[PDB]
Amino acid sequence: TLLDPLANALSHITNSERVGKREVYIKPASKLIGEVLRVMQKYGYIGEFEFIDDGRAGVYRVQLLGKINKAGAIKPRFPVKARDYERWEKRFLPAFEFGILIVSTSQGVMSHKEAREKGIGGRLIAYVY
Amino acid sequence: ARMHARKRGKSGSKRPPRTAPPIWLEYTVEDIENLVVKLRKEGYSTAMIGTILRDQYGIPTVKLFRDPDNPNRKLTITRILEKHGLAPEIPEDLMFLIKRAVNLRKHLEQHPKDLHSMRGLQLIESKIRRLVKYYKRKGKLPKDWRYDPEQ
Amino acid sequence: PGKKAPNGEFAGRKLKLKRKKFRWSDIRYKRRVLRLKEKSDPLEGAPQ
Amino acid sequence: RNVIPMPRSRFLRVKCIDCGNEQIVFSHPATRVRCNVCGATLVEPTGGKGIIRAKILEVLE
Amino acid sequence: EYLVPLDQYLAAGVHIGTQQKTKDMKKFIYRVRQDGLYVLDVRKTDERLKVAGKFLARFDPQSILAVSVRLYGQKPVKKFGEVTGARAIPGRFLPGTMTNPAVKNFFEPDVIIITDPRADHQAMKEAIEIGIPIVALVDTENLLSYVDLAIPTNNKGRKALALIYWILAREILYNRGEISSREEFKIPVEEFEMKI
Amino acid sequence: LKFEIPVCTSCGREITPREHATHFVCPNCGEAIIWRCETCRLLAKPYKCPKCGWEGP
Amino acid sequence: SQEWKEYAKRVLDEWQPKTKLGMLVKEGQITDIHEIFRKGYQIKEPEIIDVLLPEVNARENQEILDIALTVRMTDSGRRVRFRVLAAVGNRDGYVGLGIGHGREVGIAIRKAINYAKLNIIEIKRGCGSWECRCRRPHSVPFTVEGKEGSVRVKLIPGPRGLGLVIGDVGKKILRLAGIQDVWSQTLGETRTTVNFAKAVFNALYNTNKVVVTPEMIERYGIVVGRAMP
Amino acid sequence: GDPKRQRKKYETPPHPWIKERLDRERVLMDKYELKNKKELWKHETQLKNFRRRARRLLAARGKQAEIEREQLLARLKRLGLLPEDAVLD
RNA sequence: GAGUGGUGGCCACUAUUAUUGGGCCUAAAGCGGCCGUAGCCGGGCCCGUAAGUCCCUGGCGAAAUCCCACGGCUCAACCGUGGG
RNA sequence: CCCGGGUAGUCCUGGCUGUAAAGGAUGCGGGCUAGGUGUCGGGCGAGCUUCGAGCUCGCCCGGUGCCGUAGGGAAGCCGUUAA
Ligand SMILES: [Mg+2]
Ligand SMILES: [Mg+2]
Ligand SMILES: [Mg+2]
Ligand SMILES: [Mg+2]
Ligand SMILES: [Mg+2]
Ligand SMILES: [Mg+2]
Ligand SMILES: [Mg+2]
Ligand SMILES: [Mg+2]
Ligand SMILES: [Mg+2]
Ligand SMILES: [Mg+2]
Ligand SMILES: [Mg+2]
Ligand SMILES: [Mg+2]
Ligand SMILES: [Mg+2]
Ligand SMILES: [Mg+2]
Ligand SMILES: [Mg+2]
Ligand SMILES: [Mg+2]
Ligand SMILES: [Zn+2]
Ligand SMILES: [Zn+2]
Ligand SMILES: [Zn+2]
Ligand SMILES: [Zn+2]
Repeated sequence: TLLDPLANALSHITNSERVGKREVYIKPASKLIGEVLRVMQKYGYIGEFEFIDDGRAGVYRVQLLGKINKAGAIKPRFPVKARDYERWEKRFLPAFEFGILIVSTSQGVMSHKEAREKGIGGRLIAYVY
Repeated sequence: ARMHARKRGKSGSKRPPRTAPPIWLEYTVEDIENLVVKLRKEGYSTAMIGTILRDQYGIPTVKLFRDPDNPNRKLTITRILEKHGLAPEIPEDLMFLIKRAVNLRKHLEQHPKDLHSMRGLQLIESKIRRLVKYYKRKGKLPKDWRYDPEQ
Repeated sequence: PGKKAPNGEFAGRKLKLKRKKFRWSDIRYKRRVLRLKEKSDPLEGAPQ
Repeated sequence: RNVIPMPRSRFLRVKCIDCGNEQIVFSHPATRVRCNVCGATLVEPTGGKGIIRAKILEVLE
Repeated sequence: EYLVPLDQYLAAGVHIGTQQKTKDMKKFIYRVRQDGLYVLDVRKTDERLKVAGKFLARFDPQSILAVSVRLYGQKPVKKFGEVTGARAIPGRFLPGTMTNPAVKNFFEPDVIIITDPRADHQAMKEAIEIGIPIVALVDTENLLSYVDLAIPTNNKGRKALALIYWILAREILYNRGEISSREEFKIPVEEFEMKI
Repeated sequence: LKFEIPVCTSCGREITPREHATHFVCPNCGEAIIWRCETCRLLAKPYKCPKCGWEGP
Repeated sequence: SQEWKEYAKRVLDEWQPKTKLGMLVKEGQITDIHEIFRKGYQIKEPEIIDVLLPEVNARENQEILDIALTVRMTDSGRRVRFRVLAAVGNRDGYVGLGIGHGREVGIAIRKAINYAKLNIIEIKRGCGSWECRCRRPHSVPFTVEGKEGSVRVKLIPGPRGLGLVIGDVGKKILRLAGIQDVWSQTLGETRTTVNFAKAVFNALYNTNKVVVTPEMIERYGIVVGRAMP
Repeated sequence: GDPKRQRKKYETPPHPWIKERLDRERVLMDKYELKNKKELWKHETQLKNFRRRARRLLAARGKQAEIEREQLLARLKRLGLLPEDAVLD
């Protein structure tokens, strides 16, 4: 059965970008997926996106630009402290500032660079590069 | 997929997204409640009442009208019946499954060698136990209520 | 075969049990812990 | 596009041949549809779309 | 309006497709007849012919190559090469013609015209490896893989191929300035088609 | 100064040194240069001219 | 460098080109090595590389990776054939790998060297290590992967002065390409030299498949082709 | 547990017979007139330690890191291995 | 090189114990098939709580042992003063 | 091994035994990733018709086969019925 809407969205995106699709539809929407999409758009990985209302949980429509090498979810959502971002970067990313880790903190969802600037930790939920 | 047969049927209803009742619908809420009570007194099941309303009176699902008493929730057939004391004591699907199991058991008394039909009985009783556990958790059944075929 | 299991966040006990269970299939580990060589060695662990 | 599911059935306004009454019915009934006044049959159920024996006036939205 | 009257197109049988179809060809399909046979849209054919006529006129005349394995297309490509000065290879395509410098007739063009991607698979395969633009005539059955400019038409009939190549030759001549008007081209269409 | 790496017209990605890409002037206008990468050619992705707006393989 | 200038001049005049690209090079319309890549040309004449990259003929810019002899069985005995795997490069930004066969060793070596030139590629270099951020093209700019047969190779950026932490075949191939420091991880059968070399070659080639932004070019000091001081 | 045991201050090669390494070390030994290989190895280890301290401090941050960074630079240029205006790189 | 060899043990080699990070058509390896209890994993929105989780700050986790700079034995090994 | 005979067994009723190359040598649930072409069940549209629960063509859903793109693999090969 369905267990993780967020993982399906990122796997769908990375599958679609490899065959040059220009847009995708994320089927079960949620606030968390919206936040992740906002963060991804801020750094220029995706184009514009919009929310479409059906009688069910709603759909997301996303424009792709062919600027993503890989995107995935992190399970389990490990907790991370404010000064331990380096080893996770080595575990998931290819260079010392290549891509972003997405962190859920008590102040919202943000990339690990902003969180390190604010000096706070949280839970890792995804990576994009 | 299906619970036991693992097939992947997709047939079902495709309800369009709408909030307010359509303009061409002319009945009011009170007329709908009267119709529901009348049909229930005719002896129909909850699922059948909605079918009759849709087919003959041109009323799509009654879940288009706000509940006049409680503004926070929409109106459903079971709530309408509860407001007048005609609600079933046992949830309808559990009652239907139990009724199916009783009829099958008296068949297997005359046909002890029908092993392929017996597996159907086992699956039916598994469904019954799942449902009774769920209903006990939510408080729709007394905690001492038990399903015994020997009854 | 599906994804390797268990992967859940609160599944430490089962994961540890699985790893302990399948470590006995390793002959080097089994001989060391049960001390099988010492039981049959005519030199009784001496080098000479 | 077709992301939002849309039904293929319709609600119809029909007129009874005998009584002259007008009703609104469903195009895919699962029961026999009869006039609310005279009781005559209006639509016969089938595997899919029903068979209409009355006069069609309008196809509602 | 049109290069030739639509009656001439229909008489030549350009619009007639086959019993099969492809997803990427549906942008050109007009409708499907009651016998299960698909029909092409003629206006798209005319527009693409005009565009292709403009496109081919910018190349050096002798660096254009046209090929045809099918019997009905051998005469039209030969006549087309004779009129426009482009090289034409009818019949069997010798493997290694464009990839093996030791062959006696080694030749590297700048643009190639494919009569049928299915039949001329060897020529297309060799043209892919040298990175030149590809112009092809496509029917309802073909795919558009590795095709840079597509001309929707029936590519199996005799009169159809004759008419298509006649039109294309006239368009090239007009665009490159060797004739001052369309009507000046005094060569009958029947001279492009194989007899008997 | 350095040299600029060509970019596919359809997908916008860079062209690798030894792939089966192609480039040609715009058939309709003849003023712009269209580049097609190997993947776009294989999958028959449509392209659109930046000057005249004419589109499609 | 003076010797190779006159060598290229000497080769250019007495050469009769047979292909379109050879004609372009002979007429002087193409003058730099980087102009023959990324546009789908076919490369079939070795003299092109000799004119454009003369220093690949230096004895110090060539490497004989391996030599083997294989047997075909016939009713009149065993027929022996030689397989030679070789590689060339300019130690700056270009590298090629090749295989040649022959009845005797010298013929196989000549053919292998010849085929290496035709398979020439250019790569990207930089510095992307966490513990060395110097913007100088001494390593791979980011982690890359390649594979061939059963062999999988992963290349990881390293600090300056570390050395080449990889097997000897990888050492030679990376040295011919102009890389000084790297970390690596492998899976599969590395004792199969041909697959190991091809996997390293593919890993180097894949540096062109990673999407990048103008900021990353400045941050990692990415260089394509020659360093150009 | 176990009490302290004093450890060697140099590291031996991973493989005793590599032709290129032997040639390079022979050149160094002949030029600077050392007695035995271990002496040479000692100096090599020193170099490595310096590098290993520089690699660790580049990727660090905080208050102690700055102190150790300036201490490393001061010690290195006190020995005469660096000019007065050198930086960590 | 005042050392250099032999035998036995542990780690590495080894992604041959695999959380990071392995396998199960034909090479070792998917129960003959299914139902289901504990366990593990679990759809969308709103309100509350603050156990997990994150940040700040008090009291602790002896000395010796480890890392760094300076100082004393000729330098060093060793020892002392400070910072971790 | 081939030929002429032949007991148990093979068949029915009530129990026990629980084994096969019991093999798709491929555990089960969910999301996504080019196409082409047969056939079985239901539904929808159009055209014929001897008016048949009939015939032909197109589309949707679910089963059951073959060829094949990206990708995968030591290869044989698998490839929306995924390995
Ligand atoms: Mg013989
Ligand atoms: Mg392979
Ligand atoms: Mg003790
Ligand atoms: Mg060993
Ligand atoms: Mg293994
Ligand atoms: Mg099984
Ligand atoms: Mg089995
Ligand atoms: Mg949930
Ligand atoms: Mg708490
Ligand atoms: Mg202490
Ligand atoms: Mg002193
Ligand atoms: Mg001192
Ligand atoms: Mg002390
Ligand atoms: Mg069987
Ligand atoms: Mg199917
Ligand atoms: Mg296949
Ligand atoms: Zn009536
Ligand atoms: Zn592209
Ligand atoms: Zn244009
Ligand atoms: Zn560096």
